[PDB]
Amino acid sequence: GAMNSSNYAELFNNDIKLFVDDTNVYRVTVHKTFEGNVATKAINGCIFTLNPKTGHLFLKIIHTSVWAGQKRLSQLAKWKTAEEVSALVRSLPKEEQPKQIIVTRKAMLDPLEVHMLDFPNIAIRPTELRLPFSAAMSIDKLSDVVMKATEPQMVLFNIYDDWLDRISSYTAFSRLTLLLRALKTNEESAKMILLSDPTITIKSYHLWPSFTDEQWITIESQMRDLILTEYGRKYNV
Amino acid sequence: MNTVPFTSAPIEVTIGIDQYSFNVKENQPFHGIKDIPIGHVHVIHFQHADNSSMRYGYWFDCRMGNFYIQYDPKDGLYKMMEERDGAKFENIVHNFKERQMMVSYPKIDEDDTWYNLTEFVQMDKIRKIVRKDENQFSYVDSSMTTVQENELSDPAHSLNYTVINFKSREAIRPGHEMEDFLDKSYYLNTVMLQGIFKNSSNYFGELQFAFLNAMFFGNYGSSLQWHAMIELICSSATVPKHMLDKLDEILYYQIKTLPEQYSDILLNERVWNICLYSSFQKNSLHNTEKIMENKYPELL
Ligand SMILES: COC(=O)[C@@H]1NCCc2cc(O)ccc21
Ligand SMILES: COC(=O)[C@@H]1NCCc2cc(O)ccc21
Repeated sequence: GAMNSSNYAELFNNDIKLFVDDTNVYRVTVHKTFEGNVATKAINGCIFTLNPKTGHLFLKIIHTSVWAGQKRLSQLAKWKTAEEVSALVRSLPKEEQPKQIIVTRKAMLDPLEVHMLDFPNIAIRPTELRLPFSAAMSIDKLSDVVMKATEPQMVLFNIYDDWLDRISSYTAFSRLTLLLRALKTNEESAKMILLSDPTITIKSYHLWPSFTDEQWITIESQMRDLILTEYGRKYNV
Repeated sequence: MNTVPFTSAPIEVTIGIDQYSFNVKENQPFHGIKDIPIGHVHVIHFQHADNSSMRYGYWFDCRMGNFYIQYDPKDGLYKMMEERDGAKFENIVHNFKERQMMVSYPKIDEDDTWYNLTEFVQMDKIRKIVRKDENQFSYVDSSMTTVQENELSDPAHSLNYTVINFKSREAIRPGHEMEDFLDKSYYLNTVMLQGIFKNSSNYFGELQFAFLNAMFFGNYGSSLQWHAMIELICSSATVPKHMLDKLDEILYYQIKTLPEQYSDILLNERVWNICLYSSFQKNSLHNTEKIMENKYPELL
């Protein structure tokens, strides 16, 4: 059924599973028209489909042309997400297909269930975890590929860089969610924490900086402090 | 006008005939029901006084044979049987009619209620939902499960209603996922009407039979079928105008007849609120909406 903190280790077992987050599929800027009405302008978006055990990220870039002449875009976006996740599953070899797909938002359940009727043995599940995957577009290299896209495109990343050489999947996911939560809460300060040190760099083939084990402990502590600091500012604590 | 005689009434029981009902005491000299209107199916139903768990009954048409009821003390129920000897049936009926041991089907002349509830219900279609081919009448009870219920257990005792499932490959054309899920017209018109039922009359007959079973026997599976068949029409953007107008009439009389005190267990709030206020057909069921709002405003 629903996925929560009681069954959290299930994410790192040997049953292939994917998280699907649709919060960056349909992205708009709101602006005034010449006549003083309000209009939206879409910008390119993306589906965030992540294997939390391996770090493999299937980033489907949603180019603004998919919305052209369509109505009810917020509704259509859920169905387009479902269509694309279904197409990804069909594209994978059988032994790579997931046994479970966990959607971050419950509004994705029916669209994905309906698109996956041909896969009755793939469980479609909600989660009670609040996961910060909306902040994926704060990762510079992910935002860059989305905004430069001129057509629909799938790009594959490992969102853990090379961390699984040194840490477990459970720990890698915890580091990822901490980084994304910090970027969601205060993007400027999070990026300052990650990139201000001039002796630390991001490898061409990575998303995050090349921190040593001890440097990651310091970074993780700084990210926790940021989150707590922002919580205090928010609630006046 | 036809007659269903009773050998005896050895156990105290509430007997229903269509929408009417009456109480018979243990060993009372009750010998059946006369003046049953020819031209309609009928249902004769039972709930034992000493065990209300016993709710069951028989659908029948007096045009298809002569039927009588006798208590079976081994199986503990009133059983319908068919009489093949016509002259005997008439002599036994006349004898009891002369001694005034029968209740009269109490139809008021102005009253079209039963016709309105059974307009599309035919015995031949009943006998395909309820499979017991050796009898011309059909037994139904409170606990019988539907085929769809059994997929989610004895198949011979099942209600073979047409399976309706909005999240099934039958309902959703590959490549038309959003279209077919948000607008069920394909499923209603091509799959169900043109494909399975052949016409709206058969669809409405099953809808009406499901409602009657749910209301007379307190059968849960029937109630799920009745609501599903309503929701399928209401959730379709393209429905023939004659079907919408006829559905409004069908539901009006169903809601009118439902016992007020059973509304909590016979009406699904989600389905009715969706159908009356959110669906494509939210403005197409004026008579049903008006009676629902005046009679069961709490549900809404
Ligand atoms: C002498 O038998 C009976 O009176 C018996 N109970 C009345 C009802 C009935 C009807 C029938 O067609 C055949 C038998 C019966
Ligand atoms: C139409 O179904 C029924 O009448 C069924 N009879 C048993 C009691 C019962 C209770 C409920 O809360 C809901 C349904 C039922």
